[PDB]
Amino acid sequence: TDPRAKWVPQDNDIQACDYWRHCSIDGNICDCSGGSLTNCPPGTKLATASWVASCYNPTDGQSYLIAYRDCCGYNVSGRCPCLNTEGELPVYRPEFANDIIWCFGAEDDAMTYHCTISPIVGKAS
Amino acid sequence: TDPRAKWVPQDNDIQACDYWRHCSIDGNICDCSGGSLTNCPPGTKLATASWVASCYNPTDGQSYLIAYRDCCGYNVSGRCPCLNTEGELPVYRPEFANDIIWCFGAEDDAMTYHCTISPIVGKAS
Amino acid sequence: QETQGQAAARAAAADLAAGQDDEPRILEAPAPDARRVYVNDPAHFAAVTQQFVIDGEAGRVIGMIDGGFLPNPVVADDGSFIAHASTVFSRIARGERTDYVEVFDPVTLLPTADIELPDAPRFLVGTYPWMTSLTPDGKTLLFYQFSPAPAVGVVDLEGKAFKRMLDVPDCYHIFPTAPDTFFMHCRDGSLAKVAFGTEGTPEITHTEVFHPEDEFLINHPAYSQKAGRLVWPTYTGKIHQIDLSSGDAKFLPAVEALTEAERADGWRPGGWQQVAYHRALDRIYLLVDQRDEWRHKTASRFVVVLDAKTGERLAKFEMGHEIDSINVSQDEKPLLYALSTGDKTLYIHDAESGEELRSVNQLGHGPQVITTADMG
Amino acid sequence: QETQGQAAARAAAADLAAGQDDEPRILEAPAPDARRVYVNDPAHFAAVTQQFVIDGEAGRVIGMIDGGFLPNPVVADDGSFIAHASTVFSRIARGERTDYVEVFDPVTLLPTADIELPDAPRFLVGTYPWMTSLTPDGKTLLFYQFSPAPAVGVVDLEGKAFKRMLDVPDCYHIFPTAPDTFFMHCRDGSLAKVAFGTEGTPEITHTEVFHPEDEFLINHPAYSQKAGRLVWPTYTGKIHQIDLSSGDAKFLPAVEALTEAERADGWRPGGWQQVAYHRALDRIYLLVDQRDEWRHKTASRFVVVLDAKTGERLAKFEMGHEIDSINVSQDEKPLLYALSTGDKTLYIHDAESGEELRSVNQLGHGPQVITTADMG
Amino acid sequence: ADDALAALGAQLFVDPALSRNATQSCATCHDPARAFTDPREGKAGLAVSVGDDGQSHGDRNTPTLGYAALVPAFHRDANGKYKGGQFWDGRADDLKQQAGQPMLNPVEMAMPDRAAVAARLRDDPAYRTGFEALFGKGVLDDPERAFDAAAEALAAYQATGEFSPFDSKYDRVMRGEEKFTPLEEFGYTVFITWNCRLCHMQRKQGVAERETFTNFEYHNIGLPVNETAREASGLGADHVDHGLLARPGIEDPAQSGRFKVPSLRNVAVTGPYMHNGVFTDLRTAILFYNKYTSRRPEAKINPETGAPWGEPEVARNLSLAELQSGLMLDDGRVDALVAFLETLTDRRYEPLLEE
Amino acid sequence: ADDALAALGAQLFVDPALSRNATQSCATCHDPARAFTDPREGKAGLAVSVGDDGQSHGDRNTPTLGYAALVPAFHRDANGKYKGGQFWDGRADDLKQQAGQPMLNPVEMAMPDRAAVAARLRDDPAYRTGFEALFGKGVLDDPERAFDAAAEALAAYQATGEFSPFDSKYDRVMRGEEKFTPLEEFGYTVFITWNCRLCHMQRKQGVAERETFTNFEYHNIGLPVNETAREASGLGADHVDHGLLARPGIEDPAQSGRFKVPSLRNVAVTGPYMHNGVFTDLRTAILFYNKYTSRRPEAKINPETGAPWGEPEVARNLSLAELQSGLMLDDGRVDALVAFLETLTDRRYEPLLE
Ligand code: HEC
Ligand code: HEC
Ligand code: HEC
Ligand code: HEC
Ligand SMILES: [Ca+2]
Ligand SMILES: [Ca+2]
Ligand code: NA
Ligand code: NA
Repeated sequence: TDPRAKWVPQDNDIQACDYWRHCSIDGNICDCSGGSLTNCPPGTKLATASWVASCYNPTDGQSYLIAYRDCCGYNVSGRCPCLNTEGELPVYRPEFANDIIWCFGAEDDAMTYHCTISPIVGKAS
Repeated sequence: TDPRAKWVPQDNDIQACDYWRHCSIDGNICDCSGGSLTNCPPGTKLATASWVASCYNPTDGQSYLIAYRDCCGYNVSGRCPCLNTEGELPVYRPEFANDIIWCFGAEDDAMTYHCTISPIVGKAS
Repeated sequence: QETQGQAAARAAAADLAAGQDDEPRILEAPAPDARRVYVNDPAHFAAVTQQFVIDGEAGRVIGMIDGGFLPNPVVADDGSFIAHASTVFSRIARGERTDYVEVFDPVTLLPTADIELPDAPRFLVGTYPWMTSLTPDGKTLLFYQFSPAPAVGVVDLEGKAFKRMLDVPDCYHIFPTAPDTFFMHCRDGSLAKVAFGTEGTPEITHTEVFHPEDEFLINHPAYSQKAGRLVWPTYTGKIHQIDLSSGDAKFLPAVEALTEAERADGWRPGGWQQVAYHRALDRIYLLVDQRDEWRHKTASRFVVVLDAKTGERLAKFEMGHEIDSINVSQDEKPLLYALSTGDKTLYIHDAESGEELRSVNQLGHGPQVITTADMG
Repeated sequence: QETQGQAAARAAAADLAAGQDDEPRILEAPAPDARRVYVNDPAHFAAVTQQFVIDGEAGRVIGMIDGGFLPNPVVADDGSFIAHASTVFSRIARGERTDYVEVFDPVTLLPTADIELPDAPRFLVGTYPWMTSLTPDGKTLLFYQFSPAPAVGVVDLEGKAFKRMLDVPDCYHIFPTAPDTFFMHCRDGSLAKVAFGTEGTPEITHTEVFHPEDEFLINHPAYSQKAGRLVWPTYTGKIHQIDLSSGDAKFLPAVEALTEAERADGWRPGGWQQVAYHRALDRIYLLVDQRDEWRHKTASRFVVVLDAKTGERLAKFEMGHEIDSINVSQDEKPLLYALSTGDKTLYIHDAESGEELRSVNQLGHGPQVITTADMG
Repeated sequence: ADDALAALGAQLFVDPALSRNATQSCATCHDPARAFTDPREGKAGLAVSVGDDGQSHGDRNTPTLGYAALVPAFHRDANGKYKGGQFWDGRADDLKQQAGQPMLNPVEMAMPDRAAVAARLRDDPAYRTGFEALFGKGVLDDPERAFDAAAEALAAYQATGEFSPFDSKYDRVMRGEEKFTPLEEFGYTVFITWNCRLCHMQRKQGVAERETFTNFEYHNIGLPVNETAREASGLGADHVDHGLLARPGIEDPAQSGRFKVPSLRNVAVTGPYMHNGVFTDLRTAILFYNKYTSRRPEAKINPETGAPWGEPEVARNLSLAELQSGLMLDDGRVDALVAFLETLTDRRYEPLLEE
Repeated sequence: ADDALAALGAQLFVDPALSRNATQSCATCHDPARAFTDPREGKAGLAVSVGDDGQSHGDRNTPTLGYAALVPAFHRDANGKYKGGQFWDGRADDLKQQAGQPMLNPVEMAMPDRAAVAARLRDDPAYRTGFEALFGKGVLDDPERAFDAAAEALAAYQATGEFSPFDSKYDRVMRGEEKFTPLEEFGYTVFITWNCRLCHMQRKQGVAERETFTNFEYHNIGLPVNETAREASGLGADHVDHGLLARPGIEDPAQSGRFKVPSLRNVAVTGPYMHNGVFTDLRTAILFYNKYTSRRPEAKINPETGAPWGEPEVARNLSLAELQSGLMLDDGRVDALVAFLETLTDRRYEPLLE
């Protein structure tokens, strides 16, 4: 609850903002509006653009690359809102920036933000 | 603070939901978004249509007809929300019904709800 | 005791440890069932709004649907589609108005029809379910127009086109009984039966007057289309029941949801969707609380359950929250849905014991309207 | 001690008593002055949004402006007009996208221009003030495009027309210095000068790199167009100052907003609009707090104030609330504005003493951006 | 002196000696038995009035004098709105400036000049006594003084409680002495929630002490020419009644076709309606407003004729903002409004309400 | 037998006795010194390879054998997408089914039939010893058994660690043994966040144990004809390479013009690029992708020619959803990607990088 304190990851609840994969998420957890950890809700469109962070998993002690992808074409879900910024860099380093609506490549040119998914796409380094 | 208690009118603060003229208001007090008690905020459109209520004035002991008028063409203000229903009748008695968006006659065919004004149009009978 | 977020965290960890792959994709909502529940959020007159599709058994959001200014949701009882009549503007809340109907596939939630309504004919009002209504065959959508005069718009869902406007007398609400017939409630205290065609003045016949001018019938009656039962409370919790199953109005004996003592002590119905009806059980559910007579739109903390035939009270539930709207699932061992506009939360109760089972929070800005399908 | 609502009740009561008549009408906002303050609500990525026009001296909302998806506000320094670049879709958040610029009269708040931007060229992002920018003359609006590549759009406000897109290098933000010239900040760590004419490729010049790769410059620098002062803080509170007044970039001595001891104690800037610059006083204001290095977007409870020329701390204010954004009025005896996203409230402070004078609450869902005109 | 001035006016009011052929007094056209309006059938029915010569018709309907004393003197308000005065076009500043005009108008009382009026007053010993007692000796010897004094006397008479008794059912209801029927109460609620209140109530907001159901403003509601009246008046097929623009001094072309909002008091018994007496029935006057709002084919049709209402005599400066309300009056609300306006009948004219 | 079998295949791989005129072996075209690709210049440069007859050229680029043993057997997955196999068009099920084809191909090794292959194998006393010990006595007297056995040995040889050592800088960096340079790390970041990873990563999500930077899928990326290569192939101007549709049993029209996603391992040393070797430079291959995203006029131009890329050879079934990403790669990002792909070079070919 102390907003300024060093963020502490857990691996026990994906709908909470301290879940380890959400280390640089911005928006809403898709699992809270009909998606899942790594899937979009019905009626939305999955973007191909992504932003990246290395998120430490407290369970196995390993650091993974989480490629955050947006689900687009819907108004913001308003469920499970989170903002974390582990390793997050300013806009001029866009690959690591998370104020950007990463809806690029979404079907039907969908560009409105609904929610973000948190898939692992590799090991850090 | 008791939502179910008999509504208690006052004549000392127009931004409060218990202000006497707000006895059958539904929506937002216009004074709180750049209007006044009887005027619309800049950019909005004044409806000519109205809903009426007899509201008791605790200053003078008179009951006045308040012809509520909507200010229209803007998204809801979100400031000073209130809902009171003194004398409010169901929709089939529309001159007393307050769920209706009473934006009819507004300039530019404006029909969205922004806020409501509370002008006196006569004495109650 | 394990939450959905915990179960998913467990599953995700197992997948990662097992090296299990899966393709990020667009999920389908689970097949429509009896325990699906829709919650609409008119968002206190915001220019845009949201519908929440919920699995009531799990208490999980399974989907959402966007809408514009005060849309009217409908749900096909057979679970084959959902639809709404909705309103948008070219510059958020200003500029050119477009009224339209969308039909949605119930599992993909993709629009399968977008039917424009000419001359912006929708009634803009705090959301009343029976201001827009499907015919029993689900082929026609009927919407109310208030301005310039009471009228009913006919939309052909099958052919995906607007048909016509119907001139009606000074009457309100639309309770369909047949592919070509609906009833309305009139200012004069009668019901109006409207039998319509593709062209020509519809056959309009009034029932006899069934209530005095000083009994006030709430804007949210419960109507069971499959039963032909209109359950209409007054401000005092007196309940009018009209049997429409024959094609014509049959007035049932009035029942009192509250005892004489309770009424003497200030018990009145109150909220938004104050009344529910379970078809198979023939039961009436009513939101009631101790209140002043002109606080008829405030939340209530109690539901009374009563037999429709006898008027005998079967239960009085202490809800434990500020409840504005109720509805029930239409299956055996039904759920009692209890929506709190203030809490932005759907509370899910066992309708037999009244016990709170689970809850679904964060449901928009001011959710008010609960809809279920009667698939029984 | 008398509130505005109370004072308004007395005036209304006295009008009624005296039999004073008054026509219900549309009010004009009072003339733009140094103490008018705009608060934008990106509403946590909602498809529609609101701007609040506030009299900072009275602590009163004097008007509103609706916007679509993540609009960029701009306010003309001379008070002659306001404008935003905005984004709407044909079905709330789905369908055909329309990007557009609106110019508004600042007393009637009426749109005086509605200029469509072809091919949906807006950069959709958490609102940064300098992603959309007016030229000092106010006749040209410049907006940033990120997709498919960094580019800058030229909008003629005088002729009410989109002109063209400018190809630029891998650079970000738009700081205009002349009717035909603006600066950007590039990935390589240089500033780019971009000189554009009636037609053709722009003349693009780069400065020398002024910061290393491991030094991160925030998304919300303060820029005084009238001073040509670009004040850019890093994650550690190191402050870059670039003088653009001669039309070319000259780098001022770098300054530290925090001492070495504070930095070792974990003192770091954090928030949204973390920095403000007062032109007349040549003074820098920065949102700071004790925090982990990757909690750079959280609210701060402290503001430090320092001399731009020397870097001596002039004050440290304990703000008393969770503050996300700051800005100042550009007049003498300035107000310090402190907007809390969480509280949806603008706290209005005396900039000399840091004392809270008044507050304006209920400002949308997630207000983040404070704008004021430099009229002096 | 206050009682006496009015008493002199009372005498002049019923005195036909103020017309050329002495057939005509104020009371001929402003008949106290018909709420000070003209019951006589002419070439255009009761739409317009026949003057002293037995032949000349006016081009405008004879309005009631009841409650006219409540209208302010003609002026322009800060909002740029003209208000007050007398006549449908407000060409007279007040009651006093008005009174002399019918006396000299050749289509009405037809006295050749002020001297001719003074000569008639001089012939009557009662006037010599009454005038001189109020205005000084030799008053009737000076044509200007005598004409002015006569106007003043008549103005003072129209300001007595006789003309404005405030004893209608509406008035008794507002005093708490009795109640409206459900229909009348519904009529009143409609009147004050629909567009009517924007023009037919004294004030924009608050409560009027002496409500007379007009804001004294000028509006073009888009009425057609009354053809048989326009024919009877002889003004010509190319003649256009410009309303307020016809007042000397008003040059603003935006004022063309605007007329003074009449007080609705006694409306139920002062048919036919509007400035040219175009509508026989009160229901029809109400139905006229539906042309701006209703989409039904019947809304375009004058029920008294079966033909379209007609092209506006002045098809510019229409008060469309007020008239285009978006809401249609159904028959039930027209019924209610009729019943409400009937409560605006003064007590003495209640017996007329039957016919 | 696993070691002995691979040893036998190692013998066969460099033996020109398996070509009609004994002028070439597998190693002639799949040169161990050039990451198992062809260094020889022909009528169309390095784009296509010359066969045993000294005149015939193929219509397709000779791909690396490095890491091909990690490709799954050809199949259609539950998503309806074809995966795996060997050859740019996936016409061979696996490495075994693949090996015998270059032997009997008239434009390659050009042996008349399986009987001709067995006869040459029988001429070698060390093949009689090696084969008979693994497959039994008289295996070489049977044309079908010998040919199948030679295919098995060659496939087994290709499956040894020598063809798939996983000792690239990328591999060392993922083992925490060293770090990327800034440019290299930027390139990796761009690779995994841009559209590249939708096709050039084994998995959709999670971590692959033996990453080869290909999902084994089949995609039409809308490449033009390689004019000189097609000319050299002798197949004719009328000819259209339909990729996977060419595979016997593939009838689905949606498969026309699609090819197997190549592994990007050793890509920096295995130019020219694509199925027809149309692009000589690695940077060009990367820049080709900008043609679908960039609005800049330079993106329409092949920098190797100064002329428009050319119309696709097959103008349908383009992977537009994947390719039209909405983001253009600037020169800085192209540089980074080049730097990253260079880290997929096996240790022994790092000297080739210069
Ligand atoms: C020939 C019938 C006739 C006679 C006689 C007559 N009038 Fe009139 N009166 C009218 C007509 C017609 C109008 C409206 C004319 C117009 O608006 O131009 C009118 C208008 C008025 C008005 C203005 C009322 C309003 O609401 O605008 C007053 C006051 C008035 N008359 C009083 C008198 C007095 C006093 C006399 C006697 C000196 C008199 N009239 C003689 C027919 C007559
Ligand atoms: C735009 C202002 C305006 C509005 C709104 C308006 N009126 Fe009028 N009304 C007038 C004017 C002006 C006249 C005189 C028209 C004329 O003759 O030129 C008039 C005339 C009348 C008359 C005839 C009275 C007479 O003595 O001839 C009746 C009855 C009437 N109005 C009733 C109504 C009712 C009922 C409504 C509500 C449906 C209404 N009006 C709405 C301005 C208005
Ligand atoms: C004349 C030069 C040449 C010779 C000799 C040759 N190949 Fe090839 N190889 C090619 C060409 C060209 C292709 C691509 C053909 C195609 O895709 O249609 C290829 C494709 C392959 C592939 C598929 C790899 C992939 O990723 O699709 C394998 C495995 C292979 N060869 C192994 C061998 C073996 C083992 C031999 C010895 C029996 C051999 N080759 C002989 C030129 C040659
Ligand atoms: C649509 C899936 C897809 C996407 C997205 C994609 N590729 Fe490819 N790539 C392919 C296919 C298929 C081929 C082989 C094309 C052919 O020869 O027909 C290929 C060929 C290549 C080659 C030539 C390798 C060789 O041996 O010939 C390189 C290098 C390459 N891609 C790199 C990239 C980079 C870098 C990106 C990101 C900018 C990328 N690709 C995006 C599928 C894809
Ligand atoms: Ca009349
Ligand atoms: Ca190659
Ligand atoms: Na006539
Ligand atoms: Na070539």
